[PDB]
Amino acid sequence: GNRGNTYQPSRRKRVNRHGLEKRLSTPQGREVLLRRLRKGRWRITVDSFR
Amino acid sequence: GYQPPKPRFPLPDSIASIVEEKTREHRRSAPAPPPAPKLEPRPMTPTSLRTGCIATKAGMTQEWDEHGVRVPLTVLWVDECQVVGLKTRPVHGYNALMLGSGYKRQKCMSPSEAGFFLKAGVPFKKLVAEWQVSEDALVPVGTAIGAAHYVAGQRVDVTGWTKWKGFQGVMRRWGFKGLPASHGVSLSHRAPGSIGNRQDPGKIWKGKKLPGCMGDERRTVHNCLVYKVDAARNLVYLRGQVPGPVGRSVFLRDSRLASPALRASWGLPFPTHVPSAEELKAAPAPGDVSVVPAPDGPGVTAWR
Amino acid sequence: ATPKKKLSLHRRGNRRVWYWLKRKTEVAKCSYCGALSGRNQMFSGAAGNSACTGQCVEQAPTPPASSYPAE
Amino acid sequence: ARVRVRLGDWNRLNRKWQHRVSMMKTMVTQLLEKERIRTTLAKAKTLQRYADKVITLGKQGTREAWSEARGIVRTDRELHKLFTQVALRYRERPGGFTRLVRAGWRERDAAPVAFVELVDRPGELRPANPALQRPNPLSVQAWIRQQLGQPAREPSPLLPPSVQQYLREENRIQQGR
RNA sequence: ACGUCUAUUGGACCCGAAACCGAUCGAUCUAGCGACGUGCAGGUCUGACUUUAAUCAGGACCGAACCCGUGUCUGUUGCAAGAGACUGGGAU
RNA sequence: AGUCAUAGGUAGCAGAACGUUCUGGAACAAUUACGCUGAAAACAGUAACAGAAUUGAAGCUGCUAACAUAAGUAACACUAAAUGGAUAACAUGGCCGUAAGCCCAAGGUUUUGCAUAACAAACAGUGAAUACGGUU
RNA sequence: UACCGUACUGCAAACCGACUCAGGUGGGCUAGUAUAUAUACUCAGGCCAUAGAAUCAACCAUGUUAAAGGAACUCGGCAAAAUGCACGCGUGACCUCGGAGGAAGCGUGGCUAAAAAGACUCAGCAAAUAGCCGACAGCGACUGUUUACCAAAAACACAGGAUAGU
RNA sequence: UAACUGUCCUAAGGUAGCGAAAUUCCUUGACUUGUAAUUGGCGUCCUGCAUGAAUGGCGGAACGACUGUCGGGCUGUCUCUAACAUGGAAUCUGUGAAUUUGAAAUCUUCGUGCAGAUGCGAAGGCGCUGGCAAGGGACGAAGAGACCCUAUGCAGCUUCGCUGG
RNA sequence: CACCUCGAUGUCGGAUCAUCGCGUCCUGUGGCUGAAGGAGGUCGCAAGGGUUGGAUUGUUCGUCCAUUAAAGUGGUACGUGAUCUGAGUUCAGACCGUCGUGAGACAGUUCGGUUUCUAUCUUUGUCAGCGAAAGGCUUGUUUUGAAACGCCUAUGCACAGUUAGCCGCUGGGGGCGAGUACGAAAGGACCAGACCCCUAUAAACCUCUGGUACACUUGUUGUCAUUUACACGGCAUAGCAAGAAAGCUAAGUUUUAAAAGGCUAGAUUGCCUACAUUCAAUAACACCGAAUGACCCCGACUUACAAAAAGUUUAGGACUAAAUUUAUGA
Ligand SMILES: [Mg+2]
Ligand SMILES: [Mg+2]
Ligand SMILES: [Mg+2]
Ligand SMILES: [Mg+2]
Ligand SMILES: [Mg+2]
Ligand SMILES: [Mg+2]
Ligand SMILES: [Mg+2]
Ligand SMILES: [Mg+2]
Ligand SMILES: [Mg+2]
Ligand SMILES: [Mg+2]
Ligand SMILES: [Mg+2]
Ligand SMILES: [Mg+2]
Ligand SMILES: [Mg+2]
Ligand SMILES: [Mg+2]
Ligand SMILES: [Mg+2]
Ligand SMILES: [Mg+2]
Ligand SMILES: [Mg+2]
Ligand SMILES: [Mg+2]
Ligand SMILES: [Mg+2]
Ligand SMILES: [Mg+2]
Ligand SMILES: [Mg+2]
Ligand SMILES: [Mg+2]
Ligand SMILES: [Mg+2]
Ligand SMILES: [Mg+2]
Ligand SMILES: [Mg+2]
Ligand SMILES: [Mg+2]
Ligand SMILES: [Mg+2]
Ligand SMILES: [Mg+2]
Ligand SMILES: [Mg+2]
Ligand SMILES: [Mg+2]
Ligand SMILES: [Mg+2]
Ligand SMILES: [Mg+2]
Ligand SMILES: [Mg+2]
Ligand SMILES: [Mg+2]
Ligand SMILES: [Mg+2]
Ligand SMILES: [Zn+2]
Repeated sequence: GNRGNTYQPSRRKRVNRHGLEKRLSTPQGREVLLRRLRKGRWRITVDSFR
Repeated sequence: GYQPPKPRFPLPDSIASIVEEKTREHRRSAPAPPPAPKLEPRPMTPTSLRTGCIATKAGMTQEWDEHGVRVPLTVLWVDECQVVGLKTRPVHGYNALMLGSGYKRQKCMSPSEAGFFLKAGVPFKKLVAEWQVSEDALVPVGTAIGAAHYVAGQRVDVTGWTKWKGFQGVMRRWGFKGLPASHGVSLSHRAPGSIGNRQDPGKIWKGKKLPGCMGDERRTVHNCLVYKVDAARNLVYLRGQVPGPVGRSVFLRDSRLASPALRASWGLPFPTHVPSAEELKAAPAPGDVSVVPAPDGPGVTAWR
Repeated sequence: ATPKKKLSLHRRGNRRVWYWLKRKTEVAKCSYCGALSGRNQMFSGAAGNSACTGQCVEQAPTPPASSYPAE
Repeated sequence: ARVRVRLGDWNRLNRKWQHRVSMMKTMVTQLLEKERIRTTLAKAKTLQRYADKVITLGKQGTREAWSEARGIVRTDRELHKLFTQVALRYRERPGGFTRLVRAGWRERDAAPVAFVELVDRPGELRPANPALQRPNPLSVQAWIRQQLGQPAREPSPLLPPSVQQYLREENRIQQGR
């Protein structure tokens, strides 16, 4: 068994885990977003776009 | 492959006059070289050494003796072997006969070596060698040393240069045994094994057997019999093997290993085979075959 | 199986003797076009020589032959 | 590991033997289609030996020779050329139908390169030598070839006058059956 | 009082743990569960149903797709931070 | 300014100095320096008197950066196989053919097309019209 | 009768592994000899670009053949070699009567014959694919599960049984 | 031999059926077979250092990539290796690392020495530099943890260690 | 004892290959012998080279199978993992027994359980490169101290000390000698001095006998091509099977004395019209070969009394020249 390939990509799972709405659904996710804002990150979440 | 040769300080502080006069009176007072030997048949002194021969290996063949046993016979050929140079005890430090064999054209030889043959008055040989000989065995320059120098039943010591095989490992060069083919041995089936013995020796010995380019080595086969001599065609028929490939020249001599000084009652002509009636002999022309001698030996099938 | 110290500039130069190339003692030069090559090799226009003017071969007359062209 | 050069045998050319024979068949077909091809020295020497074997097989002109060449030689446009133009061209030549001229090294791998071409053709690079050399009957060679059993072996036209008196006959035509 | 040297409290001459306590993020690797869907060539044996008949069962057998990794060899800054070859085990 | 006495040192203790950056005393390098030496050392050759220190480095398997050594060494061996003066269109030969062919999905997100070097990415290209997949 | 997808790649040089990584990656379609998607050659189609060039080093890896022997090698026949297939005969103990069992062991095979038969070959399961067999014990009833990266086992589980609580 | 009786602390001193056995120190247990030769198996026997109905005792069919042994066949495992095939290696061209490294211009033996010296002493040797090979040394390199000891050391686990609602 | 290495360093085995000492098992030998020579016991010298099988144990310990002349004991970090194994001494899983309240311990028995490293330089084997000269000739001579000529040796090349240094180094057994000298008698030698057989070890060779032989010959299966399912061709391990020559090789064939034999350097002596290109990229073919007054290579033809390595031949490549041969009787 060769390791190293733990990242199996999937857009549904990526948006459903680290998206905006699961971050906003819980209070501590909202303080995660708030300290992302206080640090000054250009990308707030993995699914943000314009 | 030489040491740094000579500092050679030139200034002698004017003692050079004494050394130059000493050298002039030293060369002029040395004895005149002894006359040309001019050899006819001579007596057999027991402690007397004979010359050798440069013979060419021509391959191996099959013959059966009158008793009915097959003998492995190699055949050698004497390629116009002559005496080219001579060394003796008064003018040189030793007493030797210089032999030449084969032939080469003038354009195929170096000018430094062709000059030696042109001064000697002999044809251009392809191989030059020498043998230590006794005082009564000095045969003059230009004398042929053919197959008739040797006799049937004589034992000779043939010297040859082995076949080239290239670089080989210790399995066939030194005959070492390796490691088993299938018992867990990892990549070491033809390894030499242990070479040193740890910190206490701390080094590999100066005579260690390790893989190398074996081949072209001067190996001598001692005490081999002579089964047949063809004097007209210069062929000698040794029994057994001769080191070297076919076409390479080998050296022959009377066997000093079997040396009781009697030469085992072999009928050896001492200076060489001094030929009587050298006239009436043809040059390379429409000649034919001649007669040969052979030894017999007793009781090859004495019992079962 | 590993160097124990660092090789010096003198020792490195001595070790690198096998890497050097021997100079060639002969060259075949075309007098016209100034080309240079070995004496056993064609170096005219059929081989690589963009400077060839054909003067390298000074005579080539062969008009007569007769055969069946297979068509 | 078997010794091929140094013990006269075929080159290996870095290939398995079936690939090697197929590559030589392709190259001999290419050599007779375009009469001068350029390749590396080892393939060039192997091509020269194979060309001598194939050209002699075409020179026999027999049905078994045609059958053997049919598998050896691929094109079929050039099987005709080998059996007709090449056979008539070298009908009296005792071997040596091909010359080799070295041409330097190639850019991709610095391999030595040789030009291999058929001799005795319009467009060759050196004048050929005649395959036969008519003998003077007043010289030593002719008398050695009379005392010893040697044929005359003179240069000849394609149909000599020794068949002219048979072919002139109107009763030896059979009308073409 | 200033200056210098010690002393105490502070991280207190500098660098270095294994740690302990909280509250963030992780079952896209992996373990279990849950919902929906899909797949299991070719044969062999046994039991049952119906037979003018294009049905079922066995944690059955041999064996591809597929899942796993027994032994040996290679590889050991390797092709690979666990792989390859040949034998293997399961395959309603 | 002549006689005497002392001067081996680790841990440690004491005394005298050199150098770096900045500041106060109005301003000590606008137009440079460059006779190559001097001093016991630290060093000096662009003040001096005082003061404030993130003030002196071969020595912490220290950190960062650059450059060597091994060394033009190892490697460029899983496979079908290439040849003709071209990674050729043509010809010859070979390999897979339940794949090494074809159609999609997930994922990637322009990786896709054009010039016998070239000045070409700066330019192009994805069309729902069969009741195609989704959205329900 | 709108909106979104439509290029290219998709067992891979374009995804997941730091790489142009020998690893991992789901579903579907398919021709002949022929007969199964196995095996050998081939159709449609695709490929022979990512180091090349010759040659006889030693040695290493992977194989072919080997006289006379044959486990004598070795901790241990480990590794190799060997049986390997369809039609017939046959076919032990022990046994939960199911099995052991394809037990063991011996015949018969391609090619021509509108056909009672034959030819010659050293060889006719002719090339490729398809079990080594038998006996004495030990442990575990069995099929399974187990330490991803040195242990797949006598360890775990299992149907069943006993006990205790409810 | 101790079957039945005599004794002492004592919950009680281990049944038909087991045993040098996964487990028995003596050990090559005496016994038969096994081989020409057997300390590792098989079947008996008893002298159980340190066996035994729920730590389940007594064996069985079938099953096992489990373990120890015997026969047949088979063959380079071997006696004892040889030739050949493919691919590396070796030659050339092109691309092109890393481990390691106080500085090196680094000989041998004996002695000495932080106790095994390329470097110190005595004696001797050595034109110089490489390619291709073999690895005895450089206490080769690769991990500041293989094992032992220590810490005001940690961590998890256990218990008739201590304290807690 | 704890002096040396815990910024971790293979030992308690054999497989291959070694070197040294002698406290000698044999072979070579001398004394005392309660010495019939044999066969023994010691004791004195001598380390040249020889000490083999395998069945059983993880055993280096040990036997006992039966052969030899014998089945030596040690230093070798009780030699030897940057050569090999890991069978046993370091773990991690599990079972059985002992001890323990238990986590656990056992040097008690068991089954299973990663051996990394591309050689810098120190050795060692072997194959190679570099280590220049021209000195003065008053030139022995010449004119138009410069130019070559003549000398001593300087390099190069060849043969190379009754010549340094170094390596290897010469093994045995049984017969014949001798049915023997001896010896009541059974029982049987010293001498190896030489001859005959074997067997090692070492060095070669392919002549024999075999093995292998992948562009050789024969037979054959499937399949794809095949306007003939005639011949030929591809693939299936060279598809398979059989038989082959060269070359290599051993299981084959020769030789293994005092000293023999090899390797490196070399006083000398002799010679010199020697800048080193081509014939295929690994001459190892080939320097003890050839380059056209050349059979060196390659091709062609013939050979079953070569199942193929020789013979003819300048056809092709090693270029080359004319006013008597595009040319050797190659
Ligand atoms: Mg897998
Ligand atoms: Mg990652
Ligand atoms: Mg390994
Ligand atoms: Mg090879
Ligand atoms: Mg093939
Ligand atoms: Mg104060
Ligand atoms: Mg989560
Ligand atoms: Mg399987
Ligand atoms: Mg099975
Ligand atoms: Mg002082
Ligand atoms: Mg003092
Ligand atoms: Mg100021
Ligand atoms: Mg500081
Ligand atoms: Mg290179
Ligand atoms: Mg091409
Ligand atoms: Mg997509
Ligand atoms: Mg794949
Ligand atoms: Mg990776
Ligand atoms: Mg890949
Ligand atoms: Mg195919
Ligand atoms: Mg390629
Ligand atoms: Mg046999
Ligand atoms: Mg078959
Ligand atoms: Mg099953
Ligand atoms: Mg199972
Ligand atoms: Mg290769
Ligand atoms: Mg010492
Ligand atoms: Mg060397
Ligand atoms: Mg080397
Ligand atoms: Mg404490
Ligand atoms: Mg022969
Ligand atoms: Mg042949
Ligand atoms: Mg094909
Ligand atoms: Mg060989
Ligand atoms: Mg010619
Ligand atoms: Zn030109």
